[PDB]
Amino acid sequence: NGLTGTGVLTKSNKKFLPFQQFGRDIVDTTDAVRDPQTLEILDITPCSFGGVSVITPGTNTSNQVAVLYQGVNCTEVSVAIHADQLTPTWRVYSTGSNVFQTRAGCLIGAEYVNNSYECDIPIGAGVCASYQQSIIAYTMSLGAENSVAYSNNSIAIPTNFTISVTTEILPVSMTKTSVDCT
Amino acid sequence: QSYTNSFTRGVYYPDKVFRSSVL
Amino acid sequence: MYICGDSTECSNLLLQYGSFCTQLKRALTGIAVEQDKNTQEVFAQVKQIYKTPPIKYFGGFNFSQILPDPSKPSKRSPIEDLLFNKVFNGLTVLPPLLTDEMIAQYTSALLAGTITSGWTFGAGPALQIPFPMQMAYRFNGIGVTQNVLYENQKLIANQFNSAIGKIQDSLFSTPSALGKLQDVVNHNAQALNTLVKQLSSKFGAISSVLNDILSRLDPPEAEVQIDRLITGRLQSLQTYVTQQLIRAAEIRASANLAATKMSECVLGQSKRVDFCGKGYHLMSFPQSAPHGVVFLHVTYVPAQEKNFTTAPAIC
Amino acid sequence: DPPEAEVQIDRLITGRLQSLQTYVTQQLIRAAEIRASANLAATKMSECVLGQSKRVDFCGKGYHLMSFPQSAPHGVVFLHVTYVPAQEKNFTTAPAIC
Amino acid sequence: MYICGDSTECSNLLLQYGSFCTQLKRALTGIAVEQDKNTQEVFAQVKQI
Amino acid sequence: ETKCTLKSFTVEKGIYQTSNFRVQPTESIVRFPNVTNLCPFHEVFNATR
Ligand SMILES: *[C@@H]1O[C@H](CO)[C@@H](O[C@@H]2O[C@H](CO)[C@@H](O)[C@H](O)[C@H]2NC(C)=O)[C@H](O)[C@H]1NC(C)=O
Ligand SMILES: *[C@@H]1O[C@H](CO)[C@@H](O[C@@H]2O[C@H](CO)[C@@H](O)[C@H](O)[C@H]2NC(C)=O)[C@H](O)[C@H]1NC(C)=O
Ligand SMILES: *[C@@H]1O[C@H](CO)[C@@H](O)[C@H](O)[C@H]1NC(C)=O
Ligand SMILES: *[C@@H]1O[C@H](CO)[C@@H](O)[C@H](O)[C@H]1NC(C)=O
Ligand SMILES: *[C@@H]1O[C@H](CO)[C@@H](O)[C@H](O)[C@H]1NC(C)=O
Ligand SMILES: *[C@@H]1O[C@H](CO)[C@@H](O)[C@H](O)[C@H]1NC(C)=O
Ligand SMILES: *[C@@H]1O[C@H](CO)[C@@H](O)[C@H](O)[C@H]1NC(C)=O
Repeated sequence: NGLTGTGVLTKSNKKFLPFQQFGRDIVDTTDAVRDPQTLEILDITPCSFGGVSVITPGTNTSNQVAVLYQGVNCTEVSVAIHADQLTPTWRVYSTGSNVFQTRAGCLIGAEYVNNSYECDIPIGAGVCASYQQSIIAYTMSLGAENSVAYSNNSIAIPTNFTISVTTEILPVSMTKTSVDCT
Repeated sequence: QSYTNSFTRGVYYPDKVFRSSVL
Repeated sequence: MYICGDSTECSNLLLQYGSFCTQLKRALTGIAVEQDKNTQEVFAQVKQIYKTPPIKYFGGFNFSQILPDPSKPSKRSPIEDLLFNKVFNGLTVLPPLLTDEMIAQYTSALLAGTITSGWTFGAGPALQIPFPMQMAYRFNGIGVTQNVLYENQKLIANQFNSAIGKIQDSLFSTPSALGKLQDVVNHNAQALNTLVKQLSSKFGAISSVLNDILSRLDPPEAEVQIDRLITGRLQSLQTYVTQQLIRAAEIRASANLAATKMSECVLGQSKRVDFCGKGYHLMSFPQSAPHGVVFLHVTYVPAQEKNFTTAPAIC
Repeated sequence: DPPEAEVQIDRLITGRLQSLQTYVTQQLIRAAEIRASANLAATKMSECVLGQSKRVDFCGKGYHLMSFPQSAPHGVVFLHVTYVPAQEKNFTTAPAIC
Repeated sequence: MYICGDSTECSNLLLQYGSFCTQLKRALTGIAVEQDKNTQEVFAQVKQI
Repeated sequence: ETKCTLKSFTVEKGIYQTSNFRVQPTESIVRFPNVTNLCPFHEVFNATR
């Protein structure tokens, strides 16, 4: 009825008063609408969007890439890919075994492994990726587990030592510039 | 005629827009 | 998507503005990858993941409300458990690299290595030492002989257990204790809500909707009205970015202090005055929190003074 | 025409004024973090180099012995010499002996 | 007052530019409250006089 | 797309944010109020006399 836009319509549990036409959010965005021919309240959700990140081992090593659709359920990327309605026309090959649902998005092109290594390429939410060939996605390992042998009357004292030299690099000054506005 | 206090009434719905749990 | 949306007429006009969009994208990406370095510098200080022994007898000291709770699925300490219960127009929120279940393992590794090794694990191999003998070294660090601890070990143990008990009663009951963390969550929500609400402004145009401009105005003249919206929305987006760069410098300044307190208060004993709490520093214990860190500074406070007559020398 | 040119020149003056302000505003933010990293390098020089530091992990991992400054383009490099224990051995210990 | 003074014709036109005034006003209040916090943290370090 | 973002033919190891994905609309749905108040066309076209 003149209220135009794009979104996904669904049945809403909101109870409109019988004189209202639509709804608004706390940020003055439309959240519902009443059908002029059915008098039912239809929730409106925006069509899915997000970022796209490409994981690269480096062109010096391989031309394989893995694509991360940030903030998207894999069930809706696969639906839109089949129906051909995803803005980025290029499509990563999906062999079923290379599609993984991370907490950051849908990761395509990387085979998830149950092992854990030090993080090479940080993806997010504890998941990293590396090249090992193919691209593997794993949950990063924080370090080697250790258990000190604590006891009531046991102490460990070093019998030797090591002189180590470490280097620290600190920026001190920028580059001075002067600009003539005119 | 006379004069009386109106208190806190006379409030109407300014539009036909649904809003839930908002100020 | 923010400035124009689903509009080809607006997108073409936005291209003739140089790299204003690219500068904003670089600025927000530099902040995002910086927030993962702040979290790593504070917590990821241990080489290895230390674990406390199955028997939890540390000389009468009771770290039950500090060590991880095995009964809960999250493996958070009882103090950490109640610290976590107290705190789309192209705009996306990215998840942190370290899950809150991995920060808690970093904190648990710092607690398990401090109770067991002391300060030795921060300077090389972790060398075990009994806790009553670790606390006797920390008394010699503040100028009190070590026979003071051994003769008051039962008294000192009870004063630590009771002090840990009151810590929950302070956070559980008194509100606004974590107002520092909640303030950095409120300022981020205000900035995003203000960024959305400025898509309803006109900035001097005929209307605030791009579709209502392309139809109601001639295409030769509708370009001018769009340029008022593009100018207005590009500025309201640069304002958001600039404030993030200023706020991210406040957080980085406080993420460097939290990394300094972990190195010196936690992984050692500090002689700097009032750096690790009021009193003479003995120990410190980290407790993770949403977007932050909590230190429990154990300090030695004298009491029950008495007057005496003193001389500089004796002939 | 002079009236038509003045309209389309203010679009270039306003466009480039906001291009200069966006540049200077970012230089002020960058120079605030260089000063933060230049106040730290002056503290490391005073404490790590001109003395011995008891602070933990301030002058490298281990027990600090000495540091040596080396200049670098737009920066400074410290070589932190530290003492690292090795070859730990198990022992039995007592708080006191009677 | 800085932008429009006491003109109601200007004041109405200033509303179309979003909540810019509210952001500028809350930004300066945060600075002012901080300046009283800077003084207290330095000097008010003694519980007693 | 990664190469054009970096404006280089060589890409280093890492993860690069290249573009944004959008699910395009499938079909349009226009709904208008019920058409009522029918005209008495049959009272003229379908007259008995
Ligand atoms: C402490 O460790 C050092 C090495 O860090 C040991 O010195 C080495 O000893 C071996 C065996 O005799 C020699 O072959 C090496 O040349 C030595 N390394 C040097 C001098 O850098 C040293 O013996 C150890 N101390 C002990 C075992 O008491
Ligand atoms: C360490 O302190 C905790 C409390 O912080 C003690 O746990 C309590 O144990 C008593 C035993 O009678 C129970 O009744 C309480 O319900 C426990 N409280 C909680 C919160 O769990 C614990 O016993 C102490 N450890 C030792 C060895 O005394
Ligand atoms: C609109 O008309 C349809 C049939 O054409 C009917 O089923 C429906 O109830 C009507 N709705 C209203 C609100 O009059
Ligand atoms: C995606 O949706 C499915 C159901 O369709 C659900 O099981 C799954 O948890 C969802 N993933 C995320 C990340 O929400
Ligand atoms: C230390 O002594 C206590 C009390 O005697 C005992 O419960 C505990 O098991 C001992 N720890 C050991 C043997 O590791
Ligand atoms: C020491 O003597 C002074 C004398 O005025 C007295 O006020 C003070 O309380 C005494 N201090 C103690 C008992 O700690
Ligand atoms: C030291 O002591 C314990 C006591 O059993 C022993 O098992 C452990 O292996 C020892 N640690 C070493 C040799 O590093």
